[PDB]
Amino acid sequence: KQGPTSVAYVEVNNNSMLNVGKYTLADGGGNAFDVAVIFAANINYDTGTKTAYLHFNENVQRVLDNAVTQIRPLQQQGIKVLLSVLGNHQGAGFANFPSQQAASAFAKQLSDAVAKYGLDGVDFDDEYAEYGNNGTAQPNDSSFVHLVTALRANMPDKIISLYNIGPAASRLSYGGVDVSDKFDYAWNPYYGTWQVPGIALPKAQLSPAAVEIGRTSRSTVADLARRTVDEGYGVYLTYNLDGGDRTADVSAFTRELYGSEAVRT
Amino acid sequence: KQGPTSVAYVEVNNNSMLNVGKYTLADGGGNAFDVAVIFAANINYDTGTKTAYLHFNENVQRVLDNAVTQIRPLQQQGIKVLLSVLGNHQGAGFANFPSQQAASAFAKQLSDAVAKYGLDGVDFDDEYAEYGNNGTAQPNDSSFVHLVTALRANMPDKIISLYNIGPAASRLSYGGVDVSDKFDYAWNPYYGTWQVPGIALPKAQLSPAAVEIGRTSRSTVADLARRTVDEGYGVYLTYNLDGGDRTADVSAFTRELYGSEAVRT
Repeated sequence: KQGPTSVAYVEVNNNSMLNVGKYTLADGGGNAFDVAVIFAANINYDTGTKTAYLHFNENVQRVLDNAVTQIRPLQQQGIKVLLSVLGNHQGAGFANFPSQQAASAFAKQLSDAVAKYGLDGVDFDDEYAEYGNNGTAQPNDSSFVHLVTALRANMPDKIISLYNIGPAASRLSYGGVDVSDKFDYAWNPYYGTWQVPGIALPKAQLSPAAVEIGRTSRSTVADLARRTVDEGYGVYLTYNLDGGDRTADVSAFTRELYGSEAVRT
Repeated sequence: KQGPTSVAYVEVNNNSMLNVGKYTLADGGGNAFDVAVIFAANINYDTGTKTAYLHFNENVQRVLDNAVTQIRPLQQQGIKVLLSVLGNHQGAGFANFPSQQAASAFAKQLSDAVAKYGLDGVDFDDEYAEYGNNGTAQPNDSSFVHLVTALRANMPDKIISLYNIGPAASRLSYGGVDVSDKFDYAWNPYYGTWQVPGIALPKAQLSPAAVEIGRTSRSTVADLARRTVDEGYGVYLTYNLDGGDRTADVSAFTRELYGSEAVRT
């Protein structure tokens, strides 16, 4: 198995994390997917105390509580498992924590969950935060820097990634500190398109291609996988693998990334 | 019961539409809520044929199929029931239909569902469409105008509303036709804030206030309800009523809108 790291996002409200493990390379026998992401936990906002807090809906909680059966098998098979976090429409986002302390306390919340559930990392998706809702503040220039810096420190050995989207994505440097090097991956959030993330990570850690399995055309899936290889990028983001027979969709990119079609079990 | 029309959005993936009916005015005995919205159906995109189509997840389908038990009781009690539609991250939105025909065919899809399930109208939420995803086109100036014009015609007697947000919201006039007068309501999409929609509807048809039940502070819920009355607006948007005991949250706005506290049954 030689080739770009492929990622699979799974919407746990509707599908099992286990499906990520059913796809292997017909030739290699290796995993078709290298990283699986639990989509997604939330950053809620308590209007009473004006504080953000981490929240798991019952579906996310359910998979976490069943790590032995929902996550362990993936990890034993070699697949890393991250927990994605996104701001709801409550007004709290990754770019509007009022201070290092506010930012640091939430970082601690993320670490304690990773440690507790034995996850391999955290993924940031500043997509629907809706800054200003419920009296929250608009983005500032230090919130994200404080957040990431604190998170990297709490867990120096785990993966921290981010979708290249939203306010937070463009606020990577505050004062004289740039947190770009603190991330392990960055991916294009626009499915079915090619868009090189503007963040300073080496090509091996970037995913300009993004596809939605079962939605984006197979021809487009294959062209973006080929383009990833041609241009020398080392990551290929995939989104929304469900429980149906997606073998053709998967093969569309494994042929290009690893010169092998895929097989479902 | 005299006062602004209050609206309740219910996320059917997690809660019953029926809860909207459990709240009545302690004094009046009238409904605490006048309009209930099923949140939400989707506008999907078929990349094979490059056409948008209406999609109901199993939860939305489940409530529609059970109209006799999930919707009828609300309507018999006097509550109107709308179906909200939103563009996924598939690339198809209300502002990017390639022609009157494309726009008209989807309008027909919405009408046939309203007619089939005996709904009282459609609500447009151009919030997460992600124009350009999967090869779709960016917004244009006629898509929405064609869409609404066609929809109003198919169902001249039903409610058509929209959240004041996204590309579509600002593309209300194409050529010499303005569709603002074709809408019955327009609401602020930003929870916990006051923001008068910029669309040309009379105050009686506008909701500058928007709150999320159980999230936005009760004091803010009460202040925005009072402000609605002070300034003479006739609608008050509420979002995400669940199955818990939200009596205090509800009363926070009924006291202001109708001079009565609410009661749950």
